[PDB]
Amino acid sequence: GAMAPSYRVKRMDIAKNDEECVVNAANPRGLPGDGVCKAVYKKWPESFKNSATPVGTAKTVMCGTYPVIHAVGPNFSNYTESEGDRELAAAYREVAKEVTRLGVNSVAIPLLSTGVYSGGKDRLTQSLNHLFTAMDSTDADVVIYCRDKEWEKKISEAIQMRT
Ligand SMILES: [Cl-]
Ligand SMILES: [Cl-]
Ligand SMILES: [Cl-]
Repeated sequence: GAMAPSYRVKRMDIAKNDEECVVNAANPRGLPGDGVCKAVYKKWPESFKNSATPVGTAKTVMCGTYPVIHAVGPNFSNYTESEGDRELAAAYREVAKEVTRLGVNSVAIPLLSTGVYSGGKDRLTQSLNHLFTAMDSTDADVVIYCRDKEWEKKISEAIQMRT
């Protein structure tokens, strides 16, 4: 575990993270995809061997000794708000199980279902709150990655609010 488990946020490509493992915002089919998933495919392509997994689940595949946790959030274009919210919560609970199983002291994590799976809605708060619900009982240092300047400020404010 980390000596004083923390949350932090950085605005940069998660493929350049400084953590002991990475969470991919994966598709269910283990395809290269777009956005975070394509960056992860370019950096750790070996981790996409048998990475397909259903919505609401996470599947870890090692790239050398570096763990890539493929977490599949719902596409809100296809799910109802209610069923999508349940699958998004579930994907983050499966990430917390994997992070714990791996025994890492730190993890790089994107906000699931906030990009092309958002169904055209702002889901910063919804996705971040499910991230906290899952990860608060873990003792890994969590570093959240984002690309937008306004999102960086809002994520940082939300972390600081809990102290
Ligand atoms: Cl960058
Ligand atoms: Cl997404
Ligand atoms: Cl972002």
